[PDB]
Amino acid sequence: SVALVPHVGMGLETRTETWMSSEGAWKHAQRIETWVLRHPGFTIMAAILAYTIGTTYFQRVLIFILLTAVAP
Amino acid sequence: SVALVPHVGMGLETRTETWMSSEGAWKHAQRIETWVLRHPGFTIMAAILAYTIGTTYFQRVLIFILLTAVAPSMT
Amino acid sequence: SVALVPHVGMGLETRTETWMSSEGAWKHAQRIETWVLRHPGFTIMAAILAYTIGTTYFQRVLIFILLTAVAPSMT
Amino acid sequence: MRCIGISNRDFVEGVSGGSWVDIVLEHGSCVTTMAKNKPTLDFELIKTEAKHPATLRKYCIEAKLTNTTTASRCPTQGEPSLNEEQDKRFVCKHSMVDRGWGNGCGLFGKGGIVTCAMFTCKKNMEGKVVQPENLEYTIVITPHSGEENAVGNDTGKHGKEIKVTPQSSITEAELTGYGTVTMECSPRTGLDFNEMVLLQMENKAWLVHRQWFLDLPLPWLPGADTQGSNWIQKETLVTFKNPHAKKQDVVVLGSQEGAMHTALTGATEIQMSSGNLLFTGHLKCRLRMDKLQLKGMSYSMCTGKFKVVKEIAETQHGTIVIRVQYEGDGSPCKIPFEIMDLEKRHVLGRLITVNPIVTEKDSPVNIEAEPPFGDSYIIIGVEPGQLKLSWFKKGSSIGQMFETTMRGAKRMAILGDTAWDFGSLGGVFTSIGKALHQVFGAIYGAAFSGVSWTMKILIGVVITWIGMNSTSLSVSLVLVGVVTLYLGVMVQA
Amino acid sequence: MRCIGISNRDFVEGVSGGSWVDIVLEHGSCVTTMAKNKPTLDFELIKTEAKHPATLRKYCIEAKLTNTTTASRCPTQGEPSLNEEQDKRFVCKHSMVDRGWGNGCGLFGKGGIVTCAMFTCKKNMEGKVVQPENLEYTIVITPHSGEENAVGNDTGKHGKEIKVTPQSSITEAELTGYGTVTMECSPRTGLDFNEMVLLQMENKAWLVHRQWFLDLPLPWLPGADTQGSNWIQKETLVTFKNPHAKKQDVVVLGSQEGAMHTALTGATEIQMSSGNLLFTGHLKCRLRMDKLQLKGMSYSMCTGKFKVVKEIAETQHGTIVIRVQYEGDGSPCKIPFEIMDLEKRHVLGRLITVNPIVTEKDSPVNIEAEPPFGDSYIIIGVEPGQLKLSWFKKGSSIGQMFETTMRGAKRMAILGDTAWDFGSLGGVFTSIGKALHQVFGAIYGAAFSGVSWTMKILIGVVITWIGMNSTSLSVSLVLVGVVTLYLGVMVQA
Amino acid sequence: MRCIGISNRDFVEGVSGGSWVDIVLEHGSCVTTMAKNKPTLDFELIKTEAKHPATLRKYCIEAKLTNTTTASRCPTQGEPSLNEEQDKRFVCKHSMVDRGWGNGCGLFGKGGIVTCAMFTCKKNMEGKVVQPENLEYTIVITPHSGEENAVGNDTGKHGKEIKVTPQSSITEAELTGYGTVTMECSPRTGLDFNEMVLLQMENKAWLVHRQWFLDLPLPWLPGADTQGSNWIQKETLVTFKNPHAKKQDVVVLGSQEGAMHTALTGATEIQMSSGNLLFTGHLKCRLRMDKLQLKGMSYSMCTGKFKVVKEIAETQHGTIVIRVQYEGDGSPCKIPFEIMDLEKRHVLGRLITVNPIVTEKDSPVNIEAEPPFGDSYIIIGVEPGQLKLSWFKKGSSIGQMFETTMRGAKRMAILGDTAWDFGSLGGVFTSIGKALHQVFGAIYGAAFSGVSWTMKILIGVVITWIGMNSTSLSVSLVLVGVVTLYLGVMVQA
Ligand SMILES: *[C@@H]1O[C@H](CO)[C@@H](O)[C@H](O)[C@H]1NC(C)=O
Ligand SMILES: *[C@@H]1O[C@H](CO)[C@@H](O)[C@H](O)[C@H]1NC(C)=O
Ligand SMILES: *[C@@H]1O[C@H](CO)[C@@H](O)[C@H](O)[C@H]1NC(C)=O
Ligand SMILES: *[C@@H]1O[C@H](CO)[C@@H](O)[C@H](O)[C@H]1NC(C)=O
Ligand SMILES: *[C@@H]1O[C@H](CO)[C@@H](O)[C@H](O)[C@H]1NC(C)=O
Ligand SMILES: *[C@@H]1O[C@H](CO)[C@@H](O)[C@H](O)[C@H]1NC(C)=O
Repeated sequence: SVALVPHVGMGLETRTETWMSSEGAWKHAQRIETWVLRHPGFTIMAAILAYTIGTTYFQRVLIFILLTAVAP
Repeated sequence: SVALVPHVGMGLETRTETWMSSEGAWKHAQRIETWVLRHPGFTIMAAILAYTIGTTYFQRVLIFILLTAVAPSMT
Repeated sequence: SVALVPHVGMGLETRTETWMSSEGAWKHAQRIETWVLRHPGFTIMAAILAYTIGTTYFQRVLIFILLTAVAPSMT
Repeated sequence: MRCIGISNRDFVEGVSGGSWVDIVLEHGSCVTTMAKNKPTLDFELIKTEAKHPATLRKYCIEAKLTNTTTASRCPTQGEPSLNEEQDKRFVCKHSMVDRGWGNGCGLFGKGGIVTCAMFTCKKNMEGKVVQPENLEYTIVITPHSGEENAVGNDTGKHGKEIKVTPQSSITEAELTGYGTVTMECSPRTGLDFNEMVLLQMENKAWLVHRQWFLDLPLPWLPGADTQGSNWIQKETLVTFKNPHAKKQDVVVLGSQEGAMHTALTGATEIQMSSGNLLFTGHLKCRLRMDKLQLKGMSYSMCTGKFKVVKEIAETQHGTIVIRVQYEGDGSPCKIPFEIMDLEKRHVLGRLITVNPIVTEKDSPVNIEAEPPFGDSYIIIGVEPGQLKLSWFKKGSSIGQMFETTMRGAKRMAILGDTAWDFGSLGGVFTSIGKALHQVFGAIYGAAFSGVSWTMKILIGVVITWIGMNSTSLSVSLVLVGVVTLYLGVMVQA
Repeated sequence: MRCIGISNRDFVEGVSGGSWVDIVLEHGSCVTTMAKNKPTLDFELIKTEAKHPATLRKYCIEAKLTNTTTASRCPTQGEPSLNEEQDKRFVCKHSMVDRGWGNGCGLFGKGGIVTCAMFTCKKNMEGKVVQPENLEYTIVITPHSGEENAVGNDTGKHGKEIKVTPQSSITEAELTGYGTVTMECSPRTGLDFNEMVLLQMENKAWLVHRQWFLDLPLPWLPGADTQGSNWIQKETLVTFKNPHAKKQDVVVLGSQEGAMHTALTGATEIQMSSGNLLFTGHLKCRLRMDKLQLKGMSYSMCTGKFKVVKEIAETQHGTIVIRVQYEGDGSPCKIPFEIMDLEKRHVLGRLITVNPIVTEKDSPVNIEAEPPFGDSYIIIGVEPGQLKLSWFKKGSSIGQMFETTMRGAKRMAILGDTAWDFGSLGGVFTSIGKALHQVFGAIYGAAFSGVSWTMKILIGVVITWIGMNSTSLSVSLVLVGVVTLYLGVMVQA
Repeated sequence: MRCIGISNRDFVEGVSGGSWVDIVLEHGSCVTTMAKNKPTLDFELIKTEAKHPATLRKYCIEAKLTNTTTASRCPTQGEPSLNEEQDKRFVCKHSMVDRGWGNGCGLFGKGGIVTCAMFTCKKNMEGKVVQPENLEYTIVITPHSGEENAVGNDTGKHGKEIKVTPQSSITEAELTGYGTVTMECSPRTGLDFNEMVLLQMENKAWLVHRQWFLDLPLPWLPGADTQGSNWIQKETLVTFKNPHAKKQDVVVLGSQEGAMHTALTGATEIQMSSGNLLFTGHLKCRLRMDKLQLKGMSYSMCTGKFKVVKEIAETQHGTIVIRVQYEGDGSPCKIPFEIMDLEKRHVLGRLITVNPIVTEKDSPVNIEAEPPFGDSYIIIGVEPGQLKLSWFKKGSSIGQMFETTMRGAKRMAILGDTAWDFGSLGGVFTSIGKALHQVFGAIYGAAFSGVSWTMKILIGVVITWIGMNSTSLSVSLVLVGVVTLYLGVMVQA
């Protein structure tokens, strides 16, 4: 789908409002939220894995966030 | 978009071939590979950050793969 | 209710007497007073908890006063 | 002479090199201004009119429900649908009810139910906003003319009414016999009407904080709305009951008018019935005495006798008023009037009604004066028949100093940093006090916005206790706590 | 013989003491059942039908905006109002635009603007739900009759068709010459249709997860709706634009049909045009063979000569089909048939077409048999005139056991716990294996729900690595990661 | 006076020694320039036009399939071939299908199957490219003439429009009464149209990155293609289905218009219906004021009375505008206008409309001025009848320095290193600053290309955290960290 390769991060943005800017700002943050609420099992498995792999708490939280963001 | 929430991982899969089984198989990995081939400078930075954050080589490679995968998906 | 959000503390007060200034003056004090007399059990539990949470009698008295004031207000 | 009798009265004395003095006129207060060779004047802000108000928002305080409809849906089959859900006039709620074979459903479980009713406002309240350039302040300027029916007379045409607007800094009034009074006032800094709403319920009106008004949990329409029916947050005025998961009913809540009267507690009531009339707030004004002259200075002193027709009476501020009638010839003439000791050696008190004159023989004259504390004698006329009237003033300079310090502290509580302009001649210790007050006032206003007086008292005691148990920090916090406690004691809510 | 030619073919051998066996019939698959002295039978689930679907929700995928109106409001004077905001057929939005003298506004600043357009669906898709009691499965039961046109023949009336509905646990079929086959199937435990939606878009249809369907970001109507115009979350299909805070516009988004196809990626396409027909999923059945009988069990042996009329052909599962014709006398008779070693000493191969018979002399007979690996002799008829046919079978028993292990693993990857029912004779180890699969599968399903196959591969590598660097935990994590890795390679998406 | 009312209004003060100033004009923004002896000019870039566009490629967004044709082979015979596999009008795919005796085959096994279908685009989107040389920028220059209808007026002919092309990029505008202004613009350095595509879908258009446009996963034709029979990558818009390895079919995917709208998220919409009009992007220009002159500078000051015909109004940038009308004689004359304290001792604010004049007695004059923070008095005319208008300005100088800092930060975010040109007078610090920003802009603009704002926030926090944990390297990474966190908060996508 073309929808999976949006026109984001292209360095053509001006002060002019872009096409679906207000909509598409949080759509990925709302999508991940809907998914975590629908699939807590993975988020629980993602926490245990992020705890085990990461040594420091920064690594753990970073691995957890990345895992949770890749999964949906 | 609905295309952002595809019917993958729902537990309804039978032995029958699903709707776009061929395309829904390697599209994401091809999208990641096309993205890295268009943005090598982020991949260098993600590699640099993974190496810095990870204390072990397993963590670093895991942080690198996730950062590289996350970035074209977060768009 | 709107009655829960009075126009109090808004920084528009003049020397002119406000709408229910005499009325509104001691309503909250009289309201807390009646509540302690109708619910003395909670005030004891508040006193016990205040003595336990606070290390100094200033901490203990403050926690008791705040806990006694919050109880008929969260209602 | 219109100030004489007002408890909230202030005596401003002296002008600057430029012959001006800053004053703050409050509603319900009054200022008497004095200067060495100038007539005494009385100033009262008597009316603040807001003109051309725009409706910011209407709020429904009493509604009714009609046309109640409901629709159910079998379990697992989704949501029920009512056509009324499309019309926003209708308030609607989705709930769940037990469905089964007895309810005409083929499945058992929670099925969706929707109830809708037509919402109609019966009574609403409107909040109007005015622009600061559409304010008109009315000030009455009353000279101490000594006129027979002038003392405390607010129902007569004794003074000159002037209209202060933002359309002109300089307001000028002709005082017949006293030249011209010039006032440059500050109408754009009396109240911040860009932050205020003129709230009109049934027959009453209040001046309310705009953000408080915009947070009122009631159904509303925009001030732009003309249809009167597309009410926002209608569910604030209705309840849906599904008590036993059998049936969903909707009922309207009662009139919130009394509940709104409770919400308006710390607000100041105004008049919006026949024009937006405000009798609250203050106006800062610079008074220019350049063109003020005493009246009747070219008269000779009166020679005949005077008789007291209204006995000496003390005001609440330690001045005295007396009404005398001239019995002699030569009117118009100047009344001989001094306040002396028993030996008539030392002059002890000054005139408030400076240069009192008889304009007509049969017209008695009211004279205000400030006697010293203790024994004084009011010498009226000359011999023969000179009146000599003993007066005793209770109190002392120490008690008057403390009462002055409490009146000034009370003025700072009400006016904030604007109090520094009240009798200001322009000193640098008034400029520094005002700028420092603006700084501590902004930090205090941000820290205590929204809290009641009992919370100010609590925090004041807590801050004082912190300071008391802390040397430099101890004094700086005990002081903040004491001022916080004073302001918690003085604030009306 | 209908199974012969299908690559997804299973052989279920033997029944329980009660002469039953459990089978799971999948769409696109086929099961061949064999038991001692019972006829061989072929079972195919060829049709699943859903009847009487209720509409759960319509989604708009292509809309049209008309009647675009806009209204403004000067700054500080609140919200603009359009009459259309009361109608929910209108999608509206409040934004801010710059205002000033050039815009007919006495004030400068951000003023409120509202744009409303009427939303109208052009194309929608419907989600339908069906009750499990309204399912009907069609099974075709074809015996191994050896009939000339029966090998892999899915068109003719060689097999018996039976309907499996929840309205009767027992389905019986009279197979002419074979007695009666009794099947007790589980039409409620195939696809869980209470968790599923039959999604019909333009001319295609998909079986989808019900909760996924209820989370689709499109404008929707409840299935109960009749007006067709009160769309929920129309904003998902429109976009308002305020490019420079000068003017607000609204435009409908394009048709989302193509995006829905991308969304439908991992779902199974079904038919909904003329009847709700599903050709996916499985049916667990208990096959009862007690009333089955070998056809021509009471025939004497053929003594005449046979001729091969279609040369031996190997199927994908290592069996061989040959067609022969009897030339002798005494029809109907039983064909002598044996697979022997090269010495003609041991019988090495089992028949699949058990008790092959000649019914009419000039009607050739198809005989499926399973030879051993290596060389063997297919012996047909008696001497003299016996046919001695050489056959080599590539492979080995070791390779077959590995391929049986993978088919078993793949059946578990698809059926889950139901895979333990597949050739089940009610044994105690199979009920234990099923129960442990149900608890491990429930836990595994909660932890990997929603993730794609690439994520399962990543997680499998991660978990296997945490076990390889770990203890009993080291064999647990390596087992869990390896099964996870295998399931990521096996799952379609 | 056109700039008055725009929220994206910038004030550039001061010319260089060469009497020039560098400005950047953004669509939707506007620049007000003023130097000591020069008239105040408003500059707005109101139109970018791209001329003579060439189609780069057409992408197909909606196709139909026709003429489906299949060919099969028996197993072991390799892949079948259709004639249509060499016809580029057809999309084809090879699969495997079970064969056997029931399928007309002598062997059993996977036979090759090929399905082809003719591809016909129904709807396409066109991506055009413009050469940088065919750009035409329109700039309107409005002097602060005080003319009555000019405040925020864009629907009039108050200003002079200049056209700027890469060929004639230096042009002069004769401002009637105000001399001549020269603009030396650099239209090749604002937007790089060699890297951009003017993407036209059905009735909407977007400016999009060229490499992203060529990476679109849709069927495409080269721009020269006129027949539509050679669509590249038709497989992106179709799917072949072989559900049960039994039969292959091909279906066209649905319309991709709504998926393309999603794909166009962070792109800027343009207009490609009445010519290729862009209302986005910027133009960097060198403004030459050498031949500028203040109008009516030889006039004497007005001595008559003025009246306010439109009340003082504050703009969003802390300036005020007022419309006065002259009532005296001696037109044309200079308007006496000052912003002073209450005693008129100090001059507190300045004019924006420098040298305000009365051209005709009855034509009102608009005057913009910048008052100080707090109280100030707008003094208009000379006594007798002198206008004295109180004005209060909320805010402070400290908060203004924060707003100016944020407005500069946001400009660097939008314009990158071009922001160093915005009010440049050609200093060494500006050149050094711009050169460093070009280098850090290259290292940053490569590391963050293709990344969303959330990924910028995450990386910004990660980078900041590494800096807070490891002093030379620590301050560097916290700076990169906090600049990355700022750019993630500021970017639109
Ligand atoms: C409401 O009910 C009245 C009858 O009481 C009926 O006449 C009217 O048409 C109804 N209106 C709506 C909008 O249903
Ligand atoms: C107030 O002045 C008016 C005007 O002369 C007079 O009629 C009235 O009696 C006076 N009232 C008092 C109380 O002096
Ligand atoms: C929409 O526009 C059409 C065009 O004439 C008009 O007939 C119709 O009444 C409009 N609809 C509404 C709800 O105003
Ligand atoms: C399938 O069986 C039917 C029924 O007799 C027959 O007509 C047809 O020829 C058979 N087809 C094949 C391929 O054997
Ligand atoms: C497609 O089918 C139509 C109708 O049968 C036919 O006229 C046309 O020639 C076909 N085109 C091709 C390329 O086969
Ligand atoms: C803008 O200028 C034109 C030209 O004179 C005038 O007709 C129009 O009324 C002006 N508009 C405003 C809003 O001042």
